[PDB]
Amino acid sequence: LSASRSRIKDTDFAKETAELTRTQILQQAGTAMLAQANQVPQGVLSLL
Amino acid sequence: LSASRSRIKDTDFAKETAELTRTQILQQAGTAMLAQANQVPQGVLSLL
Amino acid sequence: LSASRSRIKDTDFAKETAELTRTQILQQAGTAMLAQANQVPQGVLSLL
Amino acid sequence: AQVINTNTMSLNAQRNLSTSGSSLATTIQRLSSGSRINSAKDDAAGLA
Amino acid sequence: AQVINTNTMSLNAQRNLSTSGSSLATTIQRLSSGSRINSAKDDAAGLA
Amino acid sequence: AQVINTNTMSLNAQRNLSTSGSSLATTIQRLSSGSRINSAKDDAAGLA
Repeated sequence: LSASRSRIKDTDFAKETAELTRTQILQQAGTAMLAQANQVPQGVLSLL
Repeated sequence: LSASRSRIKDTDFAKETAELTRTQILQQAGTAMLAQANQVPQGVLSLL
Repeated sequence: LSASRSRIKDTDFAKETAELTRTQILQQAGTAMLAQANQVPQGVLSLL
Repeated sequence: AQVINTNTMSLNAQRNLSTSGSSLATTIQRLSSGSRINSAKDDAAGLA
Repeated sequence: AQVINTNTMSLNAQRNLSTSGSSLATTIQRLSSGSRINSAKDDAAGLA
Repeated sequence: AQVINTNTMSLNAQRNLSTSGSSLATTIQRLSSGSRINSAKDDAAGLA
C-alpha cells in the first residue's frame, strides 16, 4: 500500500527542472521586449 | 507527438531579429524624408 | 556470439566527446558572427 | 498613424509577461516542498 | 509650377511611413510571446 | 552599393548556423542512450 500511494503524490525531479529553465528564459525575453516597446514612441518628437 | 506539434507553432528566434532591425531602420529613413518633404515648399515665399 | 554482436552496435565513448566539443565551439562562433552581420547595415544612416 | 495617448504594443507585452511569469511560483513551490499535491486546487480526488 | 494648397510629396510620404510601421507590432508581439500563431488572423488550419 | 531591404550576409549565416547545429542532437542522443543504432535512419542491415 505504501508503494502504491507514492505514484500519485510525489514529485518527479528529472521532469520538474525543465519548466524552471524554460520559464526563466521566457521572463528575460519578455522584459527586454517590454523595454523596447516602451522606448518605441520616442521618434515622433523629431517631427515637431 | 509533442515533437511533431512544435514545427508549425513555435517561433524561430534567429529569423525575427533581422526583420526587427530592418523595420527599425526603415522607420527612421521615412521620418527624415517626411520632415524634408514638409520643409520643401518654403522657397516660394522668396519670390514674393 | 555475444562478443561478435557488440562490434557493430555499441558506442565508442572516446570518439564522440571530440565531436561534441567541436560542435559546441562552432555554435558560439556562428552566433557571434550572425550578430555582427545583423549589426552591419546601420552605417547607411549617417549618409542621410 | 502615430499617437501618444495610447500605446497598444506596450499594453500587450505587459499581459504576455504576466502570463509567462504566473507558473514559476507553482513550479518553485512544488519543487521545494517535495510533493505534487499541496492543496485541493491541484487535484480533486488524489488528496482523498 | 509651385502650388501651396496641396503638397503631393508630403501626402505620399505619410502612406509609405504607415506601411513600413504596420509590421512592427506583429513582429514584436510574436517575438515577446514566444509563439508564431497567436490568433486566427495568422493561420486557419495550424491552430486547429 | 548599400541597400536596406535585403541582407545577404545575414541570410547566409543563418543557413550555416543551422547546418552546424544539425548534428549535435544526434551526438547527444547516441551518447546518452549508449548505443550507436537507435533507428533505421543510421543503418539498414545492422539492426536486422
